[PDB]
Amino acid sequence: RYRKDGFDLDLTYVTDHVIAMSFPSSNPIGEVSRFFKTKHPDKFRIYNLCSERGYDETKFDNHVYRVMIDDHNVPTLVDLLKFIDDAKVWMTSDPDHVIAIHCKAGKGRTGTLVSSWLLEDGKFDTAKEALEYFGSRRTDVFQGVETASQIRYVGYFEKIKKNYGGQLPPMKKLKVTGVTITAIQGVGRGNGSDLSMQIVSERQEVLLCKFAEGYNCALQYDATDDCVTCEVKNCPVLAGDIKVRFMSTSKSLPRGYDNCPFYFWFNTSLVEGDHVTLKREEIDNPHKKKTWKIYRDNFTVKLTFS
Repeated sequence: RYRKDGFDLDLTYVTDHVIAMSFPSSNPIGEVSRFFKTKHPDKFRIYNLCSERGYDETKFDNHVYRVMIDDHNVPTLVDLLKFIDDAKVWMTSDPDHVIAIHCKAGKGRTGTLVSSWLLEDGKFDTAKEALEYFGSRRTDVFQGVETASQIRYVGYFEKIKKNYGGQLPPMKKLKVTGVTITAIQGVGRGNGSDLSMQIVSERQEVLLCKFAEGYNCALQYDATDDCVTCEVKNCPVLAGDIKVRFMSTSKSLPRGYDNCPFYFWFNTSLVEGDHVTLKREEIDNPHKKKTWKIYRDNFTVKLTFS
């Protein structure tokens, strides 16, 4: 909460030249507008991260760069890298240039980008430390952002800079052929029969599996091992950023974010070998401690690929 000089904004200097803030709305817009004309005349660039809301960009002299991000989701890796390219040019061409980033609460989407920016600028060596740092300033890696996928996408940026020269890795395309869920008991009906899995690529559903009925799958429940294994059929070739959503017909599995019990993003080119396994803290929704009597410590989701 910034107070000085007549302004009263939800607005924070993450560094002297990096600002995190809330939605400039109608923080009232004319005041956010006044603040920048007053404190940073001609030296600001605003990044609106909301896929869902825009505003009068003219209150900021039309220096607003848009990144379309869903609430509780992530930018495309491409948009993330474009953002970093754009912020870098602007930051490095004038010592007085300042960037300000927001969507709604200046929390999860916002932390995904400033944390990446902090890595690009060399303040931190690792995603975890940039994340903990934005956490300090805007309330632990989960102070930094809201979701595990948001954490993975900062990890993705780190790995791009360290292993791939600051550019996108070689292209890999996948098909999902299997899904495996451990510690199934207590999750829904506890045997996988209430679940279905949706694969989303470029905002389109690209495959739906329904476990009990064998809709694009075959379900196998093993109670000895407290797990379910599902053969996945008819997966189209996947490429880029993929979101995998699990839904449930069951009354006692709550929906967390994104209107489903649990979900996750990954990028097909950053997958290693034949599979990706996610621990509980690495899945979106089970990562929240209020759900740990449902998703126990050995709850995992594995996708198998070919």
